Amino acid sequence: ATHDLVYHSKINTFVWDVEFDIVLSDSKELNKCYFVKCFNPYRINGKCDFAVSSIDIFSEGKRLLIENEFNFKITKAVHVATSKDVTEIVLHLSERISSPFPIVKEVVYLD
Amino acid sequence: YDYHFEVNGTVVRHKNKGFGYMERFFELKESCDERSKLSKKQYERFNALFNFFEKNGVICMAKDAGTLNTSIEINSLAYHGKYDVMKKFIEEQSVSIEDDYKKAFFLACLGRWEESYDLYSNIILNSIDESNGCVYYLSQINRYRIYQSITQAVTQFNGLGLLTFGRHYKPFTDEFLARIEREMTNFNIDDLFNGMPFEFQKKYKILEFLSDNQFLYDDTVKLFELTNKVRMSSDIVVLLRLYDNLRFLYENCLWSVSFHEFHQYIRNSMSLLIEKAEYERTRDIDELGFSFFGKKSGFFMEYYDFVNISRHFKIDDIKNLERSCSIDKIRFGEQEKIEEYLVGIAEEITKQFSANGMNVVFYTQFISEAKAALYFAKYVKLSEEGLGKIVKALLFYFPERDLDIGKRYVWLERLTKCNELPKSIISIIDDFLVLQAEKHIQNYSEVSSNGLYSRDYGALIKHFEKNFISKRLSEITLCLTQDKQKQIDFLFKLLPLLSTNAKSHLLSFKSVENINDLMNGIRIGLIDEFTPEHEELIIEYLETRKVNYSNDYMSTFGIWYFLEEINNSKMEEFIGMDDQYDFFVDPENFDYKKFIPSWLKNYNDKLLGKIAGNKMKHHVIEVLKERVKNSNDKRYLEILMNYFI
Amino acid sequence: LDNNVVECIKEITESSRNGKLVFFVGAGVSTLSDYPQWWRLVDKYHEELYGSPKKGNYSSDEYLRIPQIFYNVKGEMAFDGILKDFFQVDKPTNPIHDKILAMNPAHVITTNYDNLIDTACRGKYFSVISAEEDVANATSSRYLLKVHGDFRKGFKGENVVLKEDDYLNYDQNYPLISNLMKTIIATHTIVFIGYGLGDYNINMLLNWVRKLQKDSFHKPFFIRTDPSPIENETLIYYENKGLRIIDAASLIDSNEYDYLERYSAVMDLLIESQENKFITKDDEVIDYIYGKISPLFALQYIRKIDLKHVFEYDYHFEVNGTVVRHKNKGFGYMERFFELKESCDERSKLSKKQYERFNALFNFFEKNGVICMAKDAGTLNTSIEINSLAYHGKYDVMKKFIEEQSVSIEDDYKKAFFLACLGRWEESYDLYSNIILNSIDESNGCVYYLSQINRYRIYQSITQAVTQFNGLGLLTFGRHYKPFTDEFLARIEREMTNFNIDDLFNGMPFEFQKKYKILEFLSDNQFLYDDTVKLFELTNKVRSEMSEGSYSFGMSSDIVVLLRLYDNLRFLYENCLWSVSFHEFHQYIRNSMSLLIEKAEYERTRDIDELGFSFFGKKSGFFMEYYDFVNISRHFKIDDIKNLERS
Repeated sequence: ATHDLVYHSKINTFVWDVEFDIVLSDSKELNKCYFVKCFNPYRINGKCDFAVSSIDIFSEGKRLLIENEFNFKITKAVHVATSKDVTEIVLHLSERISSPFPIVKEVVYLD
Repeated sequence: YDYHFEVNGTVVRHKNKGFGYMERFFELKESCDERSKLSKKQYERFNALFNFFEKNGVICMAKDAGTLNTSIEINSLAYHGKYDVMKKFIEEQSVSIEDDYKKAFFLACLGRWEESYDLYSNIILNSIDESNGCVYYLSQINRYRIYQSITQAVTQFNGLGLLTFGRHYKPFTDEFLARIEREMTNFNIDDLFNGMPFEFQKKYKILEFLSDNQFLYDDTVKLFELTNKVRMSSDIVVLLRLYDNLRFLYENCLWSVSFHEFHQYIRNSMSLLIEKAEYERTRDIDELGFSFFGKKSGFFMEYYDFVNISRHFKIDDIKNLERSCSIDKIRFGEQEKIEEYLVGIAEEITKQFSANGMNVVFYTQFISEAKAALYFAKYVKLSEEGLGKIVKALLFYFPERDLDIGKRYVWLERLTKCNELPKSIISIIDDFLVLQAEKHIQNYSEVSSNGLYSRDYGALIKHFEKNFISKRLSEITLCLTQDKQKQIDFLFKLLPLLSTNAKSHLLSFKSVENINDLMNGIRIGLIDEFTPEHEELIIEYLETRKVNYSNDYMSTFGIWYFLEEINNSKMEEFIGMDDQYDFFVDPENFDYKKFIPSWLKNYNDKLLGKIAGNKMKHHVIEVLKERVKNSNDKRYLEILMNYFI
Repeated sequence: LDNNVVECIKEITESSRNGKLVFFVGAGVSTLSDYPQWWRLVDKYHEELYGSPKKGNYSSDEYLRIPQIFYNVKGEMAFDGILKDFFQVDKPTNPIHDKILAMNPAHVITTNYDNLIDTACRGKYFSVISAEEDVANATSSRYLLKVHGDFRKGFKGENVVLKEDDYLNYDQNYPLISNLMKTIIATHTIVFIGYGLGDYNINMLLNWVRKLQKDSFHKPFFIRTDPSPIENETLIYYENKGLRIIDAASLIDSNEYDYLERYSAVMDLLIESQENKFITKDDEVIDYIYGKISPLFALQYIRKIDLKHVFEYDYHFEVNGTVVRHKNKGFGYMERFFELKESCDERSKLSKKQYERFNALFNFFEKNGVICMAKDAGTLNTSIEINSLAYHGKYDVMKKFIEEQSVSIEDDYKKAFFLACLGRWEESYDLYSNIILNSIDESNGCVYYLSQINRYRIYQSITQAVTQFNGLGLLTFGRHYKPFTDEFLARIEREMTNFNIDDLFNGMPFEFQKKYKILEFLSDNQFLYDDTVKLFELTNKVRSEMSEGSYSFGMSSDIVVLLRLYDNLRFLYENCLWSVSFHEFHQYIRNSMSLLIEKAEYERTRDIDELGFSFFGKKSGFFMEYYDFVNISRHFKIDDIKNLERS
């Protein structure tokens, strides 16, 4: 299950094809969603300078509108290949890295 | 093997142990009195031989070489992709069997594989006698190849297709498939050459390789000469051999030009050529001088190179070629012909989408070429009319299933690097934005892959024109009400484009109350101005966290303060909880032992430049130096070289 | 089905695959297209001659006597006119014609005087022979031999054998056609179709066959399609005469007037059986695999990627040692073989000879590294080892082996290879010529082929040497004179004027071209193709990672390059082939080693593996062993090593 794990050092992230059963803060529960990170250093911007990577959240295949992103309840990790539980590996990899989102599903390089 | 015919048009003697007939032929060609010592029959035969040799570009012997410069010229409508011309030519009644052969090849190139198979069968039936066996043999080969391609299309269209392409989309009927399977139940192509009359085998020996599974191993193996690092050249030899292969395969109307092996060979050849050219340029710069060589790579790129790269390359291969073989220093050649080719591509795309006569078999072949050509057209300077037509075709009539909104924006931004935005292109983009706004009126939402949406088009418009106002969008938002929320959100994403009165009328439909409202509004909408009351709201949030003393909120306000978007002394009262906030607020007193270099991987160009301009500089330089020395990381080295040096 | 029917079908399929199948077509096939039959013309002649017919009195002799009487009495023009009236009609082809042509027959011999078999012959080129002057003027080597005078030249009675007089003087009138038909029957495999067991032509053929010896000729097959099932005594009597009968009535039930699908059942069974490998038990699996593998026992090592050519694209043999099903539709013979290998309890279900054959196959597959199937593969660990003295460069041992007296032909082969490796090209060429001379008596012939190829390569090396020597300008050495005395050079040139390497493989016996199919690539650059392409692709992938700063955490892609490199090196250096001295091979090895070293250096200095993941797994390791040092030494130049050191 770890053979397909990839480390992308240009944005300090991990590519792993897993599903997150995250629980949004204040009792909101989400089913098997995931994340997608895009790396763009030439985007035209205004006052939102503090960004080179844009992170989108995909739930049930549809983009989730962000209102207050404070989910810190982890997730029952499910490897969609053959339905493995990899939650402990995920929680370890997350504490090991100071990045906001340590695990994504696909990274797009717009350089 | 009595002679060697070199690719530049020269002939040398290799194994001829008898009379040098070819030298005597050249001597007859050069002279005129010596030409006249022959009979009438021999004279006309010599004239025909002279015409053939001049047509095939055999110039002279090696000793008498003079002013040897070679230029390729392919005379096939299928190569240049003039689809309408071949469509018209198919309709006209044929005169001979060669016209039928050409019509069959054109039909195959246009995706009408059933008609092409039927025409090949008809040609096979008619032509069996008696000296035109070449046509019969080539027709057999092409018929087998089309059968193979139909089987493979069926294979990757029953599965990995259907709704995943849009509909079950049975390319051909089941009666045709059954007949095809029955007619080729045990066909073997390996014995096809050996069954021909012995005079055909003796004469047309050179066609035997057409009956083999692989026929390009010699050139692929020879491609190793372009990887030598030891200081005509191999570049010219390889390029001329490639042109020769392409011309032979396209002028004789052979269907092997559409298989994976040929595409792979073309890709390998072109990529290796460009790699060798770039490496030679780098070596010359290293030894000779910084600019004595001129820094201009010697690989001149012409119309045919652009056509080959467009046709035979995927997007990922072009991306690799760009990454490893920097192209901006490679200058393109003939630009008018390239512009005409791109305009033809755009017109064909427009015709295919508008007429709704989508040919599912032809679509798969054509769309990859269209995408590659539009991706590679960044380095070509285009006139106003061609650019307008290309932009219109790309934005409006390009199918959504292959180019979502983000990829379309990427293509458009690429097209504007070497050409910039004139008024007409801005008008076209404004029309596209208006159409999208009308489309948003619902159970509708945009889908993108790279994370770029309609806001970026307006951002680019404002980047190229600071004083642009969309009158149609202003009229759209003036009639807007509070019922349709998504339209208000979409117009918010395009806030700066609207007029002042439209802006004031639009503000009535959304206001900010809490810190969530502030962060969300600045995040997606535009609240660039930081009013004191919004600042007070942030101060309330910070006080709440202070007394209460986990995702990211505080570092955002710290960076905003460091960028002087917020000006107040209360920020110094919130030092201690989040180290990044302290670093961005109080740099002089910050304990750099807590600094982690990974923070430098999340800042854009402007923030990094502003950090480089603040003196904090030396500690960051030390951290980056240590990081580069320990682990050879390319991002850290790039940042340090670009901004801190 | 009956055992004898299965055996006949197997023999017919094998002969068709070898291209030695000839179809003898009768008149029932033409009748299936409702073509007019001869008895109707006999009735017309009787009506025109006597006035009224009689159905009861029509014997075999009468069918030939009546037209002769009509021709003698009425004349010649009436005969031709009646033939034109009755035979000028045109009829569509039969599905049986297409089924016959779908079997790929070398020759088609028919006693029909029609054009249906010609018209149905789709896109196939056959030289039609229907007269005497057409035998010498044949254009191709495939004959459509119409024995009894087709109507191509006209509708006269002189161009066809119909009456009794023509039958009587057939041998005198048509010697060439009869001799050609007899030769074709004696050489190829003959399958009769559309003939009654009591037909005149079959009786004449059997009468001719009875004169031959008892070993020389094969037994022709006979497809019999009549409503009644064949009797035992008749079948035995006709099988004693030289025919092997395949009855159609016993293959499918039908009513008495059924003819189209009576033919169709047998024909469709024959067509379908071509792809069907008749295997049901483990013994058949072992026998088939041994038959397809045993010729390769002469060669010491076989590279895995070429095995897909041995098994006609039935299985993907990957470099790591696994096997994958690709295009197999049969009873998964390799899977059953692996199951037999893993469990010793079923090894007792085979006979003694098949058990020994399985043991030999197991040893052969163990030597070449083929381990097991794809999914069952676990922790496969693979080592490298080359057992050639030339690779290690132990020159003194090779010299001692040269001095030592040889006892077989393989020792001579190895001595020739070592002599070539030592620079003694003259002696190596002479010894190769001696090997070709003494290889007349053999059992496989691979040594002869490889020796000829090696001799040609040594010729090229000598010529290019001479060229560079004289061209360079005597700077190295005193006069730069090779041991190539102009007499020797001259002799070599004379002996190698007409040698064509392209037609070397085509001139080999059929058994060689069917068993040693993989060796065909050794005469050109094709054997380096399947690797080179792959290498290029992998390069364009690996560097694509190195630009993005992406660190994989599993099995790298360089393993494929390393394994293919070692397979090629072992195959070339263990079979003693001179192709190891080429420039292309050196460039290939150089590129592979450069890519491996660059990837190893990139992976050496990671960023976050230690900080984190390293608690779970850390497999990053590239150890430079003795073989890597030898390859880098041999196949690299100084400039390439300098570039590698700079990078």
